[PDB]
Amino acid sequence: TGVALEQRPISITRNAKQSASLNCKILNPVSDYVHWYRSQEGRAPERLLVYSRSKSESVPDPGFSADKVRAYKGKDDTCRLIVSDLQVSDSGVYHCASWDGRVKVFGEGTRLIVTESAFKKKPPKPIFFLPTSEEIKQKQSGTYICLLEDFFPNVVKTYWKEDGNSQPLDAQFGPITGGGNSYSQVSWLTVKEDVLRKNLTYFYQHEDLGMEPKAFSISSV
Amino acid sequence: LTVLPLEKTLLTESGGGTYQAGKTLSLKCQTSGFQFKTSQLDWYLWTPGHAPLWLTGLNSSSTDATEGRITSSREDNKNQIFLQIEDLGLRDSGQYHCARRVGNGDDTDKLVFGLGTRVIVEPRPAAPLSPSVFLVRDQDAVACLIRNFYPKELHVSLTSSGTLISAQSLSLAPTASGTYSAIHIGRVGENDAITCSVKHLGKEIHMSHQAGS
Ligand SMILES: *[C@@H]1O[C@H](CO)[C@@H](O[C@@H]2O[C@H](CO)[C@@H](O)[C@H](O)[C@H]2NC(C)=O)[C@H](O)[C@H]1NC(C)=O
Ligand SMILES: *[C@@H]1O[C@H](CO)[C@@H](O)[C@H](O)[C@H]1NC(C)=O
Repeated sequence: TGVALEQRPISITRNAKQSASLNCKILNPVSDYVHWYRSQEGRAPERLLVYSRSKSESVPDPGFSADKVRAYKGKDDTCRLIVSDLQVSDSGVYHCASWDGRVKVFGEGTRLIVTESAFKKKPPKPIFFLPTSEEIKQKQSGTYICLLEDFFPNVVKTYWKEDGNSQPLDAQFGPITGGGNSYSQVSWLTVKEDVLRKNLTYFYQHEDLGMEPKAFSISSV
Repeated sequence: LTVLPLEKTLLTESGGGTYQAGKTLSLKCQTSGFQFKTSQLDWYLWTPGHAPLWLTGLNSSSTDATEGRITSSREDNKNQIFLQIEDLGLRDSGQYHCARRVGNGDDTDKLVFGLGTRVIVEPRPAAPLSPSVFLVRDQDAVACLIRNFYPKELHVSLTSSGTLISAQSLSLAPTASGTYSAIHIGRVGENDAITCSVKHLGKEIHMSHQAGS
């Protein structure tokens, strides 16, 4: 049915000398090896280690110590990457990957953030704006707007679905704006009048929510 | 004693920049340090926030790609491989990486990547289009919705009886039709008079919710 890898939560924030466990739920596996790549701004992405699920064996690539990075097994046939003794230089996006023939398939990645400053995680506070009559009158279409505010860290994932479909809709997303301990992001969905009667669901994920998305229903009623 | 191939995998991608939708992307990857003719080389798309995606790859006997509009090719006397993507759209933006498969030959093989090169796809120019402007409210939050303008440069301002309100901020994004739309957010009491004022190509557009006659 096609190989696919899932990674949650979308970010992990830590102070120095702590550790971090990254999750990879691999579905329809076609291979025995789970690969862990790291991406950092301005550097070439590179593989850190490869893990054999069967032999339950974690093999680091040169430059990486098994004391520093190590993969093991988790609940529900999940591969997990532990990064010990975190330093700021460890921040970046960590992707699990799997070979599927001559093609390598990658998870979406979890962002590891290591900082030397005190921090507190803060969940998005959503604010919804609904289509206005004037917009429908002038454009025969209506825009749903969700503003997420005052979250930390500056990592968030949002998507719109309509009931009966499972492909995210083509929404517009603004940049993540802010600084210090408070970031925000607005997204919005412009749809034709026919779709204005259908039911929509809005989702977001954030590290302060753990793994489970928050979901809102938008309906006629 | 151990026996290993004497090689380093050096890959340098070029050709990135800002492209107009509909144009053809042509990238080059200059390789060095390993035996070129017998190698296996691929192109991967790393778009921030998405899964890295295989696009196409090749060796001396075969090539494949994810879509018809995507192809790759080789220049042997120069140790280069190329990427071509016709009919670029907004989804093709991201960081394009050349990759080499390295290892024993099995599922323990790794990809070695270069630094990549950044591609930004933007809408193709078309006739100037003035936006429409809509005010929307939820409690003490006011959104100013600005729909379908081209080109992207504009100036927005939310004001309550003439003075700038606090905590204004502007988000702008392309749409599928090749135009832009934008949302300007601010904070103001649900009963205050509010005006959203947009300047675009020297024309002024606005909506206001009055508090008095
Ligand atoms: C969206 O969901 C709502 C319920 O959340 C649907 O409203 C129901 O509509 C049926 C008729 O099809 C009524 O018999 C129910 O009493 C309604 N329930 C509520 C709570 O209002 C609505 O029909 C859905 N919209 C679509 C397009 O399916
Ligand atoms: C080229 O790649 C194809 C597809 O992965 C593979 O089957 C073939 O053996 C490769 N040829 C060489 C010479 O490596």
